[PDB]
Amino acid sequence: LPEDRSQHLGEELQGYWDQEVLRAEKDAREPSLTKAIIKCYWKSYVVLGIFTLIEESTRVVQPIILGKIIGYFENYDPSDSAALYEAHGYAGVLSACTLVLAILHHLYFYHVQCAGMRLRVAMCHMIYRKALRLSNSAMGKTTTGQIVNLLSNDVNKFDQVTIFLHFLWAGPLQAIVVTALLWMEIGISCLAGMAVLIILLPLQSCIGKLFSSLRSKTAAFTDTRIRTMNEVITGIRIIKMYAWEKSFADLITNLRRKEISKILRSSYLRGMNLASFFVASKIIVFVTFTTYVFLGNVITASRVFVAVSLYGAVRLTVTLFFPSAVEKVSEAFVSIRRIKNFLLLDEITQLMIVNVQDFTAFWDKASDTPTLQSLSFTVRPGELLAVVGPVGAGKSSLLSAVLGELPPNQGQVSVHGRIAYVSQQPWVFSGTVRSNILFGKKYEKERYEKVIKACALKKDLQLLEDGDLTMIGDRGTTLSGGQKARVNLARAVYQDADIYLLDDPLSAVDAEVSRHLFELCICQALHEKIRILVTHQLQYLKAASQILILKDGQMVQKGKVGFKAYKNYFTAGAHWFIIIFLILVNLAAQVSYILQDWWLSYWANQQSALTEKLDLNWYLGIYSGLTASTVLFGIVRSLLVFFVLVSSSQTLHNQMFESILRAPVLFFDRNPIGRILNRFSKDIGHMDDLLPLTYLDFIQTFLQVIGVVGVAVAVIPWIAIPLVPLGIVFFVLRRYFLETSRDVKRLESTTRSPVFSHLSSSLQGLWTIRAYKAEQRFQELFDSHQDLHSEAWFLFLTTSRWFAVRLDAICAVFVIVVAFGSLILAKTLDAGQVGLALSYALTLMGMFQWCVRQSAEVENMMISVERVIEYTDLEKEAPWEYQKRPLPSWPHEGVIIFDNVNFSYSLDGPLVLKHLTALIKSKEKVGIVGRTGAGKSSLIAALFRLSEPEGKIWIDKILTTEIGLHDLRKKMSIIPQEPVLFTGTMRKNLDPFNEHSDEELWNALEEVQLKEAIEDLPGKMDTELAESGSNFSVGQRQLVCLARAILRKNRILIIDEATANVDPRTDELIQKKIREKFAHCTVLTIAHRLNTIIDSDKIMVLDSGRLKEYDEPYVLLQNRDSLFYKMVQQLGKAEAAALTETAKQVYFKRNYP
Repeated sequence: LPEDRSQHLGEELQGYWDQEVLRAEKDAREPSLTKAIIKCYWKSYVVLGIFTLIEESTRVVQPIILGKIIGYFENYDPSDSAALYEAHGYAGVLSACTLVLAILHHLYFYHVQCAGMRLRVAMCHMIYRKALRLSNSAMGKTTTGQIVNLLSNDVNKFDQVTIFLHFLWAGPLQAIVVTALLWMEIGISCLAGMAVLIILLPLQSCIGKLFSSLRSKTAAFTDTRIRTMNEVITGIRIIKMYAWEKSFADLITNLRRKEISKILRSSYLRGMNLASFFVASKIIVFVTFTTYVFLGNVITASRVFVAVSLYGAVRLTVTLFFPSAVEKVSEAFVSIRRIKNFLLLDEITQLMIVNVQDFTAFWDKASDTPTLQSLSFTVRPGELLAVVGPVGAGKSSLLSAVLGELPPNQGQVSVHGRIAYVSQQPWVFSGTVRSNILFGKKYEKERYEKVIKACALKKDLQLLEDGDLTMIGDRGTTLSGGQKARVNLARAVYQDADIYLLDDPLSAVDAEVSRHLFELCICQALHEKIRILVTHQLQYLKAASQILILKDGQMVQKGKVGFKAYKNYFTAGAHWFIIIFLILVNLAAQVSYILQDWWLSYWANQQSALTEKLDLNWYLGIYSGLTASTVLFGIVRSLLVFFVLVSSSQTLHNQMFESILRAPVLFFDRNPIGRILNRFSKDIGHMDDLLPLTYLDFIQTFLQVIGVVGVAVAVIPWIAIPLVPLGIVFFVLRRYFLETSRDVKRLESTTRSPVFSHLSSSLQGLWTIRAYKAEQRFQELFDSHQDLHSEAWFLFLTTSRWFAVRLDAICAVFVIVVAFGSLILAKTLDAGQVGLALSYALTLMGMFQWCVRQSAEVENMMISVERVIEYTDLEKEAPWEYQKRPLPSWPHEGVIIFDNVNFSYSLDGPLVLKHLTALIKSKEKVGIVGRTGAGKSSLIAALFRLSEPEGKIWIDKILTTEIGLHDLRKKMSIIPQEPVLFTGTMRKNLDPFNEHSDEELWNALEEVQLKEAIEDLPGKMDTELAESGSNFSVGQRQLVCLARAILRKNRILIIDEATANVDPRTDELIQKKIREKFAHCTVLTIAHRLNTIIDSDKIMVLDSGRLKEYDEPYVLLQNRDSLFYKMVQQLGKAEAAALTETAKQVYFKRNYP
């Protein structure tokens, strides 16, 4: 609608803000953004205030009308037909009050949401209007992320605050009025219930502090676990090969033990919070009527149940809404105060020939020296002025000065003509690349085509699939530098400006293209224009008409889930005895809750049957028992639900973690790291923190809903007949709304993000959009994004409002049926039972809506539980230990036989190794050779059985398929291509089983010469490492890998060649260490750098997944037809000469031996 469009709706508030700023200047005081908001929207907040006044009046009138209805029974007389009509009258008014609430909520729900959205949309538009105008100083104080959080976080307070604001007055006032009326019903006793009721607000706030502290404390463990988990998932392939999987299992379980320990305490503490809301009503009424009866008053159905109903009105608003209003309105003023600051940062103050007069400028007046100094120059159309000099000499600052970004400290600049600007860092924004080029000038294909050829983009329009109608991201990330660079030139040309300011734009493209762009675009096409070019191409400099040389700024020259998921989530937590006990505690909580109120109804009726008097020791004693049992089972329920469901989130995490460890490497390939870790972070996070509270709050409310209906059916059993249609209506209605609502809910969630991405993109482009005088066109584009989301949000509002109004309608009908159903059956039932029925029915509205709401949220979050469940079901690698276990001394010799070995990463995948059949003799040194990308390392995956091979692999005649995976994996030793240091201690990275002597560790660390860094580390070997060990170089990590291999003494060594990540001066040193140490080992090495293997005893060549050659390297090189000879020959003549020399020497010596 025209009144809610972003442009119009914000523009008025910008008007009010300017007027407040003008007033504040005249008043010589600071401007207040709150006063600007209030003056703009007070006409809306006043009508919202009236609705709260009316709503709270009817919510207080309802109890007093209920008193009149019950009064019909306390003096019942079947002859008084007049009294029957009068009782029907109040039942009529009670009915109206319930529908008036249903209508007021129906109107109030709409206007409050609109009142909030209007303020949000208006503020966003002002925030953007300001962002386009910030002086370059202010970009130094703020950051794009800090500004974007104004839209993402801080403005999103306001459309919450508009809900609660009027409770800051309606809450206090309603407490007074409800206290005043309770003084009518009860007298002084009302102060007892109110004393408790106010004491709840300090207690609930205090609990909030303990929870916040515990919540803050636990976060450290969570982050510790997730980081450990992330390095686990990332490292899993290497973790598996070292068989360190036991270590991380111990580590994570320790971290998870501690974290759930904190989560249990925090969750119990929060269970006391929800328990309070449950029992609060029952204690308030206990203390009130206990004091009332000690003061000598008799209990009678009218006064008791009118009072009970009045506490229901004030209790919820004083304990729930008003504390929420003080919190959220406080967050409003924090946010408003923050936005007031942003709106008040320094603003740029902009006012054919170009002329410059002798000028000095500071990017910061806090600088001791200028950034441009004494500069004066002039240029006019038909010239090219170059700007030349060192990096940081001021070259780009000159262009900013002609553009007007840098204001003068002295001297002045003046120009006439349209400016064009091209930044050395290109910028491109969400749109078609044609749009990025047209920039919103009128399209002319006939000349645009000339630009597209003139800017040589036509070639790249062949690579763009949709050509120039391919969309480009808001940060250009899908384009390459040379493309987005060429895109900026294409934009600049089409704007067909008069003054071209070019910040070294062509260096992004090759010289031939650059000079093609220079010659056609810069020299010929701009020639009718002013041209100012920073460039380092001296061929262009000499083609320039004149040159300015800069130094130090001075002139040098002017030259849904199924039930099974639910069953699992509870059953996983505890034995079914506790869960059955959980059900009973739940029911016992609710039944004792209702029975407390039934006891007042029973106590009333017994009193009515009556000097003689009732024995308080019986009635008031049992009453105290029913309150106590309500309190006990309310607390126990709360704690016990959190126990079972948090206990379950422990068990499901551990089943999932063991699954992931046991999951084959295929799993970590097919699912990227972040998607796995998302389970352990978001989904486990929901299961621990959010989901158990939501279950507890649902079950708490739901049983009261069933409680309200059950009491009404218990007292007036024919109400069962009116209910069964109403339940079918409810059930059908719920399903239909949940089917259609979920789609519009997502739509609102997606249309929001374009608002923030536009602000982000425009801030990055801030000079170019403002250089092109495009500020207001970008405001139009933001309004387009802004009031696109407004359409989606309105459809969500009306969809939700359509459900809510008729959810209240069936709730209103319920009160009608009880109200008149009581009177139609009046002869059969007695005052206390009507009060019990009606005082409960009056509470159904609100709790019923929240019940349905929380129902949806439970079903929603159960999606995350379902996602962990599947990760408990992942297929597993074969057992870590088979029934057979190898001899304790095996492997004796490390004779490895490949026989028909056939391997694939997946059974459904290609066979990357086939018929692979080779003997590796004990202590034999064998190199593995294969073309890059041949899958050469697939041999490693087969030997460590990361996927089960077909055929037979034997080690000392033990069939590696027929032994436990940890037995096989531990006893070989592997040096990986990329090193990994885990953020344990240095000792952990070397010896996580903690079984090696420290003397061995120091020997290893000496043998790799890394000990110096470990002596530099303060804790010695107990030193903590950095994140990923980043304190060590990538080379030093590879030194550790040697250390690990040195420590893990085994007959069999494998190397994956990438030791050139050590600097050559130490790469070669560890390469020698490998030679010197592992002479005791059978050694395999797979390499690209054939020089590294070349001294092997044999080389295996696998260019295509077959063992094409397996022979002495010299004999291979003597075979001039060998692939290895051809490969070294493909390295080159001197390479082969060097390689053949090495092979000849070692072959001769071994033959001369």
